[PDB]
Amino acid sequence: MMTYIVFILSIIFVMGFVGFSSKPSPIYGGLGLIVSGGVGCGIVLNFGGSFLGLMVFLIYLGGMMVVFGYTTAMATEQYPEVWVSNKVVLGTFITGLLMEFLMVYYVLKDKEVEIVFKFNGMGDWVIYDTGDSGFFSEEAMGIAALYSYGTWLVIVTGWSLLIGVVVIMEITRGN
Amino acid sequence: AKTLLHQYWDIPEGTECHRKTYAATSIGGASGLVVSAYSVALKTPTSFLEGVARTGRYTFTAAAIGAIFGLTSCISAQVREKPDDPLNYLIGGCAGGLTLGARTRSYGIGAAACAYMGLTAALVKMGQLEGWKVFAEPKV
Amino acid sequence: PFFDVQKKLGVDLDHWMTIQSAEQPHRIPARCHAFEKEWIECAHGIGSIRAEKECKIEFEDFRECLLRQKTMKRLNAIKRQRDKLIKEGKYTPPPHHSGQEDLRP
Amino acid sequence: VAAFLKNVWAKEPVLVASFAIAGLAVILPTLSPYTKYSLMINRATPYNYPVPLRDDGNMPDVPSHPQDPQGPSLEWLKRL
Amino acid sequence: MNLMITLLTNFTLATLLVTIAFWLPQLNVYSEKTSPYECGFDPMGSARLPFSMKFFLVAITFLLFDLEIALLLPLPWASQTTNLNTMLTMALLLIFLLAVSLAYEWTQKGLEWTE
Amino acid sequence: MSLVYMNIMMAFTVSLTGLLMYRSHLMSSLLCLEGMMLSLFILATLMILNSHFTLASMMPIILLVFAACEAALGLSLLVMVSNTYGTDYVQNLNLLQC
Amino acid sequence: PGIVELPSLEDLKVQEVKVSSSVLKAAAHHYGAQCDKPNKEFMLCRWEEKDPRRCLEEGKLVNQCALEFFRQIKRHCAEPFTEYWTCIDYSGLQLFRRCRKEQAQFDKCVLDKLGWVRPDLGELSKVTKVKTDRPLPENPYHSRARPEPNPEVEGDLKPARHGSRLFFWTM
Amino acid sequence: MNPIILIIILMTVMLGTIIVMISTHWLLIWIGFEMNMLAIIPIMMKKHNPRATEASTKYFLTQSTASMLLMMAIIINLMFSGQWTVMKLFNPMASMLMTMALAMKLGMAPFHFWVPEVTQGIPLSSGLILLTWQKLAPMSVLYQILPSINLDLILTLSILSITIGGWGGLNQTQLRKIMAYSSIAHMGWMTAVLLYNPTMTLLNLIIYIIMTSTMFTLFMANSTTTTLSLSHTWNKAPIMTILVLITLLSMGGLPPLSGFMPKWMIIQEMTKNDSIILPTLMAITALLNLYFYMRLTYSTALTMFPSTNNMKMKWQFPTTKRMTLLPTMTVLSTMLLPLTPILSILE
Amino acid sequence: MMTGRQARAPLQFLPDEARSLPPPKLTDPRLAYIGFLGYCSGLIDNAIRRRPVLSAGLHRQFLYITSFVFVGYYLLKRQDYMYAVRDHDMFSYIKSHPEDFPEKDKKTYREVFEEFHPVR
Amino acid sequence: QAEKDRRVLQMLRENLEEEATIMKDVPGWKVGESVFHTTRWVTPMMGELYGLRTGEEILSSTYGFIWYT
Ligand SMILES: CCCCCCCCCCCCCCCCCC(=O)OC[C@H](COP(=O)([O-])OCC[N+](C)(C)C)OC(=O)CCCCCCCCCCCCCCCCC
Ligand SMILES: CCCCCCCCCCCCCCCCCC(=O)OC[C@H](COP(=O)(O)OCCN)OC(=O)CCCCCCCCCCCCCCCCC
Ligand SMILES: CCCCCCCCCCCCCCCCCC(=O)OC[C@H](COP(=O)(O)OCCN)OC(=O)CCCCCCCCCCCCCCCCC
Ligand SMILES: CCCCCCCCCCCCCCCCCC(=O)OC[C@H](COP(=O)(O)OCCN)OC(=O)CCCCCCCCCCCCCCCCC
Repeated sequence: MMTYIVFILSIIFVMGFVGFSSKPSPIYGGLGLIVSGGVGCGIVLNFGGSFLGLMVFLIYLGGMMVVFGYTTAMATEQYPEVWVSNKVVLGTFITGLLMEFLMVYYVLKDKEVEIVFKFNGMGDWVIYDTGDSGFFSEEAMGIAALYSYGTWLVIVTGWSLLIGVVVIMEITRGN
Repeated sequence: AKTLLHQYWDIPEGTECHRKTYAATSIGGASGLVVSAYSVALKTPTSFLEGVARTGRYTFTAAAIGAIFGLTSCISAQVREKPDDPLNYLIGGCAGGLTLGARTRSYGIGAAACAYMGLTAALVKMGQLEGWKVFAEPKV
Repeated sequence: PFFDVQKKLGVDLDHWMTIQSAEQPHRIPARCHAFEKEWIECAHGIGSIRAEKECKIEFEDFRECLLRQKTMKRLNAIKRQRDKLIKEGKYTPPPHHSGQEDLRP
Repeated sequence: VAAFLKNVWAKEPVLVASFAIAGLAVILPTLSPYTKYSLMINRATPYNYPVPLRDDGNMPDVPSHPQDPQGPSLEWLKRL
Repeated sequence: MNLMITLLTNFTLATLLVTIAFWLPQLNVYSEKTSPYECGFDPMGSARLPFSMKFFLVAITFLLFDLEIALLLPLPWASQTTNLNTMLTMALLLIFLLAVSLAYEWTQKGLEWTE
Repeated sequence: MSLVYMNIMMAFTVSLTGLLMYRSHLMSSLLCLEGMMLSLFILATLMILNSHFTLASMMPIILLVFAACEAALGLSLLVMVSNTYGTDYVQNLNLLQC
Repeated sequence: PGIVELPSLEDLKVQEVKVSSSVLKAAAHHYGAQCDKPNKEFMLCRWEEKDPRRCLEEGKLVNQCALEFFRQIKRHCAEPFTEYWTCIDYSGLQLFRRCRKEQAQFDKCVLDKLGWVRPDLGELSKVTKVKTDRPLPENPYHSRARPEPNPEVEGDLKPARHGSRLFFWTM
Repeated sequence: MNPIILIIILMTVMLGTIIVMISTHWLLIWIGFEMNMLAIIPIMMKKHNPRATEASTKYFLTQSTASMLLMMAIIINLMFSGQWTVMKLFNPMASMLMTMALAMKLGMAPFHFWVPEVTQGIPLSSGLILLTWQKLAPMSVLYQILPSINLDLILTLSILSITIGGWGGLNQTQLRKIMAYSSIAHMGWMTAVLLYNPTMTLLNLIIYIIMTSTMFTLFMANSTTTTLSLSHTWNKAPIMTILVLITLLSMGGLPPLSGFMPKWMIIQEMTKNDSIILPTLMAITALLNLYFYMRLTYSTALTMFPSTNNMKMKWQFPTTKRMTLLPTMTVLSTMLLPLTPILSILE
Repeated sequence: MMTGRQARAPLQFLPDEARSLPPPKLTDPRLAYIGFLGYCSGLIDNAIRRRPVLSAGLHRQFLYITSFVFVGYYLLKRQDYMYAVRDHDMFSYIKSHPEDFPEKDKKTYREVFEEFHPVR
Repeated sequence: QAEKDRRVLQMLRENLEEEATIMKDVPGWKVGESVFHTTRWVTPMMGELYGLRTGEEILSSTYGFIWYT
């Protein structure tokens, strides 16, 4: 069953999304989002985008670390809930996992499912291309074309980031 | 909710009372379910039992109104031999208004609901007869 | 309102990333470059109302190239029939489909 | 401006060094004559296949063989 | 194929060194050894209290700066493009905007710690 | 379509219904926002890498940048809240009801 | 739709160049110089037809010419080419700069015995012209007839009849 | 706030709205929306009081959810179309998600909950900037995707917004909540006629912007926040009472004022397409907006409410505020009916 | 509506076809009404700042009515151009498709039949 | 390029000849029917080639490069 490797990684992806979207406590939500980011970078690395996966992994690890510092600082409780300390959190986690595995079982039986779009049941390895790409990877040249072509995108993004820095300075002032 | 209205409207008037009453009951139950869902969303009940009691009360009230309206309209259409006549729908709307007054345990609400829902049901039958459009497909 | 500043001043801002048939780096073609080129050349200047029913064949072929729904359906049917014949024991796989196949080079 | 430069070099030399490096990196590529060398070095690297053209009958600039004297040569890159 | 094998091997070698460290020796657990350590005296309050941070502004600045320098990471590959003047101008503009944002943070006393 | 598309869309819907029902904590909603952003990023790059649209590879990473352009902003909208009240509960944000 | 047309297994049968990748890389430049015309004709046909089923004979000619090239190498300069491709094949990255002495021996032997000259830097990447007799495909994309465009606007812009004609307004 | 930083932030807001208006790429639309939200957040945090923090938090959460839905619909359209041209969409689910996102961005009911609370928790300058300028980009995006919106969904949203705004405007004494509910009702009025002829939508947008700006600027000049100070304004300057009376009579859709300009012609576009029930219901519901406008005029100008003793000192100090373009804006909002065919320039 | 018409040459206030139309006269009643709007704006500007409304700032009122007349004249030019475009497009489409707009006979009242409903 | 062209044509012909043997009793089936309305050559998809082969060749082909060290 090694041909469904991306499908298994996506199953772990939705599992982690169910794990942190039930909102037990932001520490374990951060752990679930770290796991989800890892399997997501694995998925996009399996599709060939190694640079994009490594970049999103690094960015979300840094963001989740700053988040963890914030929740240790500010959003804390005397008795944090791991997953089973609250009935509603454990309940919604259980139904999320149950719905995910029900969808897995249904798509693994007749190889077809209808949830609002229509989806197949075969592994994604069919939709790959059969030819080679020469002496370059397409994603690397595509992101490297940001400076040679996307001047407007670079300008508006740099202005947005500078304005964001100014906004962060202005909001947390107090007077 | 498109299939429920189409299921209610393709049955001939004054022919089968039970299927029309069941379709109207389903329409009323769907509307009451929407109303009770919004009620328990915006105004949080104090307990789960109170919330499910309110949901059941709203759904039962709307289902009773719809069932009595459909039964009275079909009975009037069979008794008068006038299937394409809005007065049967007016009678059914007033019967539903009396049902709403009985469920709310008041008389003035029953009379006002009779009048306004009878006018609304007569207007609905009028629009179905004349082919009026409420959400008009743009053509010009 | 859509104040079309870009064609008024002749300044290209985001017309190069709009479609996959544009000037790509190192002339790298998309997997459905021909279908999108045919659909764009069919529906150029005739309006969307006419293009929704006059160039529907090219757009349907392009949508089939994008998502491969019918190819997946055909492959699923073939695989299901093959597995059913294997299960009934009425079919034997050919030697070139089992591994000992001796490809061209 | 000599007094300000001496004061800021005595107080914070790191910012002075950073600004000097930044100023050189900004104003230097517009002065050096070797940027066009980078331009044709990057343009002379064959990523894609040189797809041939059909011989209609009047093409004097393109050769029929790669060893023909006509065509863009890179003896300058070998020399540099 | 090899990367998950290496990951599983290292994970197995790590996780085997605790079950060896757990089930091997002689254990003696009472309700005085496993108390939280606060230099011989029992602590005041819990360790789950709000730990009021000071460098929140620099944390948000790092949140922006990590990805705003991650935009600068394809600059090696961007040296291989035919259009070079535009790439050089855009890269210099990006790092100049980074420097302007850092200087604005520095001048407005944004890097200093609160209280 | 395929299968991984279905799984990523299911993850997006899971994070959406996680976001829309709050649990008296702002950081959890911010984590849900980051999760939906991650799911959108993954779906976009999956489609782009499948369809060989190379010039759109500038799209997702740039997209990821604007994630912080709200996400870090959300943290800056929390500290004043955590200076107004001792905690960050969403039930304390009901002064604008009159 | 229509049934996809595929050539039979007898049509694809050809004696392939059954050598390793390092063997091809070691004699890449002389193969590019000597057998240039049939490869150029085949790749022009490939770029002009957009169909592998309509370029089979040119691929057969390319295989025949490459096999003749390797046969001509094998008759005269077997052992220096053997040493050169072995030295290329040893390296993991198949670097050209690690095997300069065996390379110089190989082109010296093949220039003295066969009169073959290695091209200089950037010569093999040149774009050339090809004399071919096959007709151009008048429609290679298999496009159907394009729809007729909408008529354009022409004529003098006369003033509006009785103004705006909007309720009681006269202009 | 430093004036340089304020000018830079306002220019960033304008640049974001312009980027949404003039771009031909969906990613640029989303980038402009994000820049607009990021640069419009600190305008509401101008005075640094807690109510600004609640208003900013609620606005940020709603706008972030709307932006997520917009990007999901953009990605689905990319999947089903393989391009980025800002035009009609090729998936009904993407059209539904974009309509929901733009309804949340416009504050249209049943996504109207944040509008009165955000409007009440922020000053009058940020409130005017929000309720006038921030309602330009989503209307342009709705203008661009005209052959894609489901008719039933947008019409249900319009009638729901009109009814909910008309019902909600009755039970308010704060002026900002009244303006927010009026904005919701006008939002429903503009999106009711969008699929038939968007020139009427642009006309209604221009008229609504002019009247809302006039009312907000009069509120600046009188320095009023509640109904009681607006009543008290008759002692300081009766000309302001005359101006707010004629303006509130204009916004009630009463001829021969310019507020009868959009609505009437909106009806003129619904009867040509054989829809007679909906404009009648919409006018009957706009009678409620006219009702609380009449209540405001009764409190402010037509009756002489009691004042205090300290206002005597305010008789010795004339107004020195920068009432920018106020007479021109009042004249435009009141006496623009006989120039009705001017709207032909909006085609 | 005419958006495709404003597709080849966008962001033009008055195209090259707008100059073949007669410009509005300086004594246009709409232009006089817009000048009166400017005069009313000047009166309100004098009134809201506690100035004598008929004497204070005659230059201000003159600039008010001048700017109003300027903008109103250009807007009226654009409106006339747009209405001419509408009429021209309608007549061109009527001429281009004769089968979709067939002529109808004009029956005299001696042939047509009208039902009579008495009032009594 | 010539070797790849002959290889993919051989694989497509081999998959076509064994499709008729597998599907002969099914009703309404057409052997070798295209899914595109045009007769232009399209690039074969990985599912069209390796659809009737063992999993080792699948993992060597569509995942061999990415998983290679
Ligand atoms: C002051 C209090 C009392 C006020 C009473 C006012 C009048 C009462 C009736 C008004 C009905 C609404 C206007 C109808 C105009 C019809 C014009 C027309 O062409 O009709 C033919 C058109 C015909 O449709 P069509 O023209 O689209 O279709 C083509 C024609 N056929 C049908 C042959 C294919 O009629 C309609 O479209 C429907 C008309 C009935 C509308 C019912 C909904 C409104 C109900 C009344 C609400 C009144 C206000 C209540 C609140 C008051 C304040 C508290
Ligand atoms: C509950 C807490 C957690 C408990 C479990 C912890 C497990 C270990 C966690 C630490 C390791 C995390 C690894 C995350 C992914 C890293 C990807 C990587 O290392 O990629 C390297 C390399 C990229 O190189 P590339 O350019 O693709 O080369 C191809 C051309 N030769 O890639 C390659 O060359 C490709 C090699 C094969 C790749 C297969 C696809 C990815 C496999 C991912 C496995 C699962 C990762 C889970 C991470 C969880 C993190 C919390
Ligand atoms: C155009 C050139 C390129 C410009 C863009 C690229 C820049 C690259 C480097 C980026 C630097 C980022 C950070 C800059 C911060 C500057 C503002 C600042 O913090 O000034 C404070 C400092 C005095 O220190 P103090 O106030 O005590 O600081 C608090 C704790 N130390 O104040 C100072 O020490 C004075 C700082 C300003 C004066 C510096 C003068 C340097 C001169 C170098 C040689 C000539 C270079 C000519 C080029 C033009 C320079 C303007
Ligand atoms: C189809 C698409 C059509 C698009 C048309 C676009 C037209 C141009 C853009 C119009 C949109 C609104 C622009 C202005 C937004 C609000 C600006 C604002 O609030 O400025 C604040 C400023 C404060 O002044 P002050 O009293 O000194 O300060 C108090 C302390 N905070 O000042 C004020 O509070 C006073 C008000 C200043 C601005 C008033 C004039 C501009 C806005 C109304 C429009 C006037 C008519 C011109 C445009 C017609 C078409 C809309």
